[PDB]
Amino acid sequence: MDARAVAKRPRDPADEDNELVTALKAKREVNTISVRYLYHADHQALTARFFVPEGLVEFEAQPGALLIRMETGCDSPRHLYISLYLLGIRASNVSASTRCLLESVYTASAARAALQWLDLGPHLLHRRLETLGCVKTVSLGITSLLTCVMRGYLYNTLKTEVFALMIPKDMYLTWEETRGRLQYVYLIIVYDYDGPETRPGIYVLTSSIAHWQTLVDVARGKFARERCSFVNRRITRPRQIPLCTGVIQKLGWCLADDIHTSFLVHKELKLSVVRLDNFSVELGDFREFV
Amino acid sequence: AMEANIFCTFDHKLSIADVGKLTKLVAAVVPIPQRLHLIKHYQLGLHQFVDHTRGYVRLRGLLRNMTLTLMRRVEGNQILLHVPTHGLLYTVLNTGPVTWEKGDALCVLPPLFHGPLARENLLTLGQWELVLPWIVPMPLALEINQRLLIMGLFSLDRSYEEVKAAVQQLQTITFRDATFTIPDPVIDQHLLIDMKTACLSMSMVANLASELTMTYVRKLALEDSSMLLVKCQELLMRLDRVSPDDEIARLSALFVMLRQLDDLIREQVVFTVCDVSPDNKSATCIFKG
Amino acid sequence: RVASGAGLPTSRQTTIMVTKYSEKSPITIPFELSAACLTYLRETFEGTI
Repeated sequence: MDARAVAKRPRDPADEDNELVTALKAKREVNTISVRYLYHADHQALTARFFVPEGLVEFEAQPGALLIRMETGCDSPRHLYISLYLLGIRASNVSASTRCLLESVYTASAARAALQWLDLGPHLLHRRLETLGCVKTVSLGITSLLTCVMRGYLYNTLKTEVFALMIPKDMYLTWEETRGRLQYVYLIIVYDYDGPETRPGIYVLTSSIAHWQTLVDVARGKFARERCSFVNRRITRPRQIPLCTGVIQKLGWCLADDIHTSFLVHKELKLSVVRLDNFSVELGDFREFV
Repeated sequence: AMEANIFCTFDHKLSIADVGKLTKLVAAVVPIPQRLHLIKHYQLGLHQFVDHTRGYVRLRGLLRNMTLTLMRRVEGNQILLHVPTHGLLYTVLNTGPVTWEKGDALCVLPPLFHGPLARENLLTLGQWELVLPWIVPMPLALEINQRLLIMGLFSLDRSYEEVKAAVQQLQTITFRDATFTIPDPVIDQHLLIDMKTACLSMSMVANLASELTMTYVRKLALEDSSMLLVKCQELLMRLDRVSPDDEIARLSALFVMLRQLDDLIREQVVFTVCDVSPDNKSATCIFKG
Repeated sequence: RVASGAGLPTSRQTTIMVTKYSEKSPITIPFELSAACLTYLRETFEGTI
């Protein structure tokens, strides 16, 4: 209220002590627990923690990978937390050599069950799947307890070193010959409405385009064949209901200079990846386009 | 060290039983028509917008632009409210009828259960009855919107038994351990005005889009640089196997009936579950506005 | 509580309140008296051995 207190400078949070420090200091005792510096206090990255069975956590022990929950009409295990690579197993976009590579590592009773639940129901994938963000730490227990982030950067505790985002080469997709200073990274599930297969194409779009109309124009321009396949399935097969030939959502934005080619190793199996070092997640809902 | 909050007061007297009822709703969502600082209790929730003649659609249209807030604390002096912001997490009660899970996209809905009920008996003063909007997962909200719209579309043929069977099929909605039903929008064998204009705009844009298409693709065909255009017209030609001011008026009519349907064809996510507490009374969710 | 291991299910902070009560059990052992003892105690007779 006073002009001294109003024009007083704002208080540094790192200079003032914790509530526990002043609480212990008031009654003046001592505990064996060191309390004077609380960890994770200066953490803008709001995180969450997820239990998941052992059969899905391979190629995840290295930090930095997507995580997607699904829905299944069965009641008790109803939501599986599938990694992006097990999602890419199902996708028709990936090369068959890499497909037989990363299927050979994911031989588990939970992974094949998730693969059956992907293609069992009548729903398409975009009405079924739901992102969570990228993962930063593992637990590697008998069941695994991963730590994903909803918003913010990807870093180790104490912020000693930043965590990168990994994506396989086949899901990587750019639409410009040179990049801007900033570029967003998206998710694309495009639907081939073909007779024999309905397996989609999975992509990430490291593009410098933020506006949705100027993004969806280039999205239609690069995926004209898929919309032509959609309208061909519309005219050839009557009384069918096709919808959302491609879907699009925002995943984050990168530094546009640390993007480089590295590789993941799990059980001496190389898997080449595009790696984005200083990256912050930024989630959004599944918009669609036809 | 205080935080920026909203000081809401009550002009009616409050019992200790009503204070104990109000302190059950700590992490409850409350819409507010304008984020003032010293607001009365008459603008907490939706009892300002309860109407006998109006319906669910105008409640959804108002709730699209309401300033949603959270409660902090209740006192005999006053009541504390908290405006959320984007990119921060908050605890929020599950006053909705459906339990949640982690990572579910959540959004705010007007209450289907209306008026006096065993669950709507919250903070009920003399002329006042505090009502709270539901916090539902997103696909159930989409299902409720579609089913309520199509139950509104069958309003003019309730005499047929088959249509009543389809309505009784639509009126029951299952979910994960959730078999709740909704009220039918037709009362007194008539439809409420906002739902009537919504489905009327739906039928009007469907009729106008079926009408004007062939002339426009015929006009576009003489500059054919896109092979999608000829299969676009072949679709309409296989489906069948004007004054210029009329054309202008029909275009503007189609776009204004689309613009009046903007709030129903899409919605935004409000919260997503960072994690859920056991007993599912409440959950920690990050605000998304 | 006990500090569980890594990845184990932990234990939550638990408050618990118990309220013991009381009973009633009134007793009575009444006694009667003849008219002789009241008449010869509470009233005074003549001076005879």
